[PDB]
Amino acid sequence: VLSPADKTNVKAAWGKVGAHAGEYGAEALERMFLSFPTTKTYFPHFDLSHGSAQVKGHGKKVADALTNAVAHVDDMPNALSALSDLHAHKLRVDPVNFKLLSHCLLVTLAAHLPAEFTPAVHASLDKFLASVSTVLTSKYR
Amino acid sequence: VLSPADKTNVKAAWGKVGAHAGEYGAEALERMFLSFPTTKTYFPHFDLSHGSAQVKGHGKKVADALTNAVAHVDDMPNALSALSDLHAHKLRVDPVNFKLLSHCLLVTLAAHLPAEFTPAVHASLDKFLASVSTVLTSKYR
Amino acid sequence: VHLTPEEKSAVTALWGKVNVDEVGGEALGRLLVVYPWTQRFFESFGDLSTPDAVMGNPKVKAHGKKVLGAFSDGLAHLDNLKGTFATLSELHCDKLHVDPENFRLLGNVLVCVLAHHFGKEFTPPVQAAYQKVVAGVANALAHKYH
Amino acid sequence: VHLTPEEKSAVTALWGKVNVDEVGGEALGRLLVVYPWTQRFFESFGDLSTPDAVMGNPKVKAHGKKVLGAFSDGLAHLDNLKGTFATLSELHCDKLHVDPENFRLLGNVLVCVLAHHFGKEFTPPVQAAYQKVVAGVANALAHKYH
Ligand code: HEM
Ligand code: HEM
Ligand code: HEM
Ligand code: HEM
Repeated sequence: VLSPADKTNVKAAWGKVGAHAGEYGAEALERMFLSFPTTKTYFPHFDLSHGSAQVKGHGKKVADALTNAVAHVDDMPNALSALSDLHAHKLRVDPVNFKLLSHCLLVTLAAHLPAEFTPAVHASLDKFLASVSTVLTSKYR
Repeated sequence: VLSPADKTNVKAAWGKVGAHAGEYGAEALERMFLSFPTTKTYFPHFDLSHGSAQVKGHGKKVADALTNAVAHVDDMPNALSALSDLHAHKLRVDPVNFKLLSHCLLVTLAAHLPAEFTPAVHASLDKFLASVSTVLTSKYR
Repeated sequence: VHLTPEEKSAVTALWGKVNVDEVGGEALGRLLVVYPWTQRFFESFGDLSTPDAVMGNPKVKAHGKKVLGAFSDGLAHLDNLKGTFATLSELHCDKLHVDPENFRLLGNVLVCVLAHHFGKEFTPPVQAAYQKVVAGVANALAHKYH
Repeated sequence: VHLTPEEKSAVTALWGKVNVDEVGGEALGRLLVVYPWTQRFFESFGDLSTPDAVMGNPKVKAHGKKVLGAFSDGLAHLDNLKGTFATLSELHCDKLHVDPENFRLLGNVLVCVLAHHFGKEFTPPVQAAYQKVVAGVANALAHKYH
């Protein structure tokens, strides 16, 4: 659902993320692969080693999809309509894996925005990433 | 989401459930308590023993909420609006527990409707109960 | 897997009736049908496009057969489930990389199929007894994940 | 909990820096704040109405302290986590009845709090090393659930 207090918190902390957007995006990725190996099975054609420009380019890609979400939050379904088919229809990504990325995504933000990552905002992002996850796994339900 | 093929499957098998509705409702309940004890913590004022008229009355109550869902499927959120607050705000039911009931609910149906419980319908109900669960845990996200 | 002696009678007596040929295929198939993402692991099984194509696929009925073999087996080794599945654990774990959560999803379908075939005989007590079993196996298989 | 020797250096060196007084409260509190249903178990802790009331509640900071005690403890007994937590397992299991899933949710928050306090020092490798630890504890605590 997301409350106005939530979408205001999300919009602020992401504002603060600024141009490091695509960077934090590649950091979450790298974190997930190292913590949850079982996820690497989706990126064979990727050289998941620390400097991978491939992992980098995808991170930028992930950040942007999240940015597209914050700026259209009151209507994500229609917005991520396309990424839904891709992740659920074509790639068949296990739904569990979204909970694992959302986590490394909060750990990446918390390690970069000590001032903003307050419990309240912490909770707001978690709902946001939860909602983003539901949309991408919508073409399953 | 639920496809037309899904809402047609759901509407049929529930049709077949007929008047045993409130009965199957008390059966799922009993099944959940015995299989997943950790759930009994929500029903202290209930005598969860096999014949409990209390468990019975609640089962009728559960079936009806599910019937209200099938007949208004294209708009559950607004329909279960109220039960959302109750389960999420007032009772604080762990979200995991919805996955455990949805299961005993499919095991109860399968043991009563051998002819209808085909893989296709099996999948449709599962999406239905998944969607019903998301609505009741909506006041969390 | 503790299992009291009358939970034992439940599980046991039921098992000996299970069509150990068809049932194993009924469960792996409904898995791919109800939890699509699992198809990802059996692309080499051929056309898995409709619930029909899946329920009819020979590779499927030929694989569930084995899968049920691992259950029968487990069912007569409750004392030590980890050992019995060490090889299978390792395989599904550091080789295929199946998320342990899918072992629980497979156990639950297996349970639905059993409720399907025995209808009323499969009472709550027999189910509660069998749910403990599916949980035991699901955890032994995910042990190599430590 | 296998843990290679350089994963050991990571975890260890980090731990000795953790404010073992405040951190334990930072995690239990964000738990109740981010996963509301958990409040159900600490109604006797007083007003838990706002993230402020919660982050300020003394019972909270006084309970997380203990909770972190169980981690420090676990951290120096990786060899046997089950034993160390047998008493706590039994308690959270057949007494309070906490769904084992909440042990994983608590481990992950604890991990966020650690990333929060050490910012850049808490690299991916140090996190991957710590994620294994949170998983180990979360499973030892749920052992009595068999
Ligand atoms: C927070 C949720 C996620 C978002 C917002 C997201 C977003 C994206 C985007 C935008 C693309 C590229 C689309 C394009 O430009 O064509 C993509 C591709 C992909 N994603 Fe995700 N993703 C998420 C989670 C995941 C997870 C959990 C997995 C599995 C670990 C996954 C696996 C993939 C794969 C395999 C690709 C294709 C990569 C390639 O072939 O180059 N995604 N994702
Ligand atoms: C399929 C999802 C479920 C539906 C449709 C559902 C529906 C209902 C309904 C209609 C009521 C009674 C409302 C009234 O007439 O005032 C209710 C109450 C309740 N439900 Fe559920 N429920 C579901 C799952 C659960 C789960 C997972 C739990 C926990 C195991 C739970 C715990 C309760 C409790 C404690 C009550 C109050 C009982 C009482 O105080 O008499 N429900 N539910
Ligand atoms: C209760 C859990 C399960 C049991 C008891 C089980 C049992 C088995 C057995 C006995 C084999 C064949 C071993 C052999 O031929 O020597 C096997 C293989 C395999 N399992 Fe499962 N399995 C389980 C869950 C799953 C799940 C959930 C998936 C994930 C979608 C899966 C994916 C695979 C695949 C793809 C193979 C084929 C291996 C090959 O290439 O030959 N299994 N399983
Ligand atoms: C990593 C997991 C956890 C650890 C290490 C842990 C540790 C502890 C410890 C050491 C105690 C106090 C024991 C004593 O005073 O002798 C305790 C009590 C308790 N735990 Fe946790 N716990 C964990 C997860 C949780 C979770 C997720 C909940 C569920 C919401 C929870 C609910 C409780 C409650 C309510 C008590 C208070 C017991 C009392 O009435 O004194 N704990 N826990």
